Formats: sequence, structure tokens, C-alpha cells
Amino acid sequence: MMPVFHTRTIESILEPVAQQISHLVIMHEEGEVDGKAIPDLTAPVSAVQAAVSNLVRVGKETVQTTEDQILKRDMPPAFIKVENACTKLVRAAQMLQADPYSVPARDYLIDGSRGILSGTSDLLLTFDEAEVRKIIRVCKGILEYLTVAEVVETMEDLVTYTKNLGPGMTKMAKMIDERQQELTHQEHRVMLVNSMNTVKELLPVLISAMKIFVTTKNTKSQGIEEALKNRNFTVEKMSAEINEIIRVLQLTS
Amino acid sequence: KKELIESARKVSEKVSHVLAALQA
Repeated sequence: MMPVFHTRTIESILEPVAQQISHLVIMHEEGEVDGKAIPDLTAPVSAVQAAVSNLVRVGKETVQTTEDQILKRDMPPAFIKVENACTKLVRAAQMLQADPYSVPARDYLIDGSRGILSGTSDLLLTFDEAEVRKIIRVCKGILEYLTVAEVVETMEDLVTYTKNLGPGMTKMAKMIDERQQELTHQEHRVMLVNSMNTVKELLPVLISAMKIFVTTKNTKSQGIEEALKNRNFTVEKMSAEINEIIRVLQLTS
Repeated sequence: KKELIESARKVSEKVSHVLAALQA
């Protein structure tokens, strides 16, 4: 792949093999010479088939087990792409056994290798996409609840509301902390960490903004308009941040 | 799980081994 890989895990699995395909490209096809014999690939190529067979095994269980719908539609084509790519590798080994200098077979090696890595890439991005959708779900849930601070006019409720939004924040903070460590783009990690930090420190402020309101909302005096404008401003500010976080999570090259 | 990610790593390492035989 030309663009940097989306995450550290994907980079770890593909980057190295992608380099090899490049070396093989430079070597044989699209490079200096290529016909000087090619040992028997039957052994290793059989190993890929097995591996591929297992990957498709695991992936299919994943399909009939996940609740995500997109994952259910997106993963299956990857099995095929991979399975079909594997077919070319087997046909290539075969040809090579008949002729070590066969170029269409060499073309098949590169083609079959690319299909497997590409199809394995789609499988990991699909899976990754499904994971980010879990984080977003959490974020939108916090968004939905933040829109509830609007009511709350009693210390009792304010304490309840607090008892609920607290763990939400803690949960969103962990996911984004760990997801951030996986990004392969500096700027994206940075943007996320800042948004999350800005949100972590606005929590105590939202709670104070709320305590302020409930109090004045229970005191026959006090200028309620002010408390309102500010509590709302704090919610408007926490929301924008969280949407920024949602936006950044879906950023891909 | 991480089972999916592990089997994806094998296919990769098994393919790598294939290119390694091509001295690539």
C-alpha cells in the first residue's frame, strides 16, 4: 500500500509483506531480469492456502455473530477476494513447477500476493470500521444525555444526572485513549487527545454550572437568565468537542 | 476478539514466507 496504514496493528501485519512485494516487483516483474530459475513453491503456497482457509473460517463466524450490519455486508466480499487471490498463487506454483522461467506465473505470484494482502487489508479496515462505530455509539450516547442537562431543577436529580454522566465520561475517555495510541497519524492523535482533555476539564464546570442553576432555580431571587446561558454554553461547548471527536475518528486516507 | 486479527497475521506471515523463498 502507498498510503501509510491506518493503525499500528494493521501496519504491523501488512507493512513488512508490502515491502516484500515491492522487492519482488523490483526483482522480477518491472525490474532487472527475472528468469534465472524459481524453486518449488508447492510447500509454502500450501501453507498460505491453509492460513487463508482459517482466516475465512474465523471471519465467517464473525459475520454470523456480530450485531453490526455493515460488518455483515462488508466482510464477505473480502473472503472471496482473498480466496480467489489464493487460487492464483496455487496456479502459479503449478506453472512454476512445469517451468521455472514462466513469466505469466511470476505475474501470477505478484497478482496472487497482492490480492491476499489487499483482501486482508479490506478485512481489517472493515473490522476496524466496526470498532470505531462502537466508540461513536458511546459518544453519541453521551451527546444524547448531555441534551438532558437542560431539565434538572433539583439537587436530587442533579445528583442522579451526575451519577449517570460520570461513568459515561470515564468510558468514552478509555476508548479514545486507547484508540488514540493506535493511530498512525500524529495530527489525529493530537486532535483527539486535546478534545478529550478539553472535555475532561469541562465536566467539573458543567456540574458547577448546573449546581448554580438548581440553586438559583430554588431561590426566589437570583438572575436565572445568566445561569442558563452559561450552563447551555458549557453543554454547547462539550458537544462540539465530542462531535469533533466523532469527526476525527472517521478520518482516513 | 483478537482471533480475527491473529489469523490475518498468519496469512500474512505465510505469504511472506512464500516471497522469502523468492528471496524477496
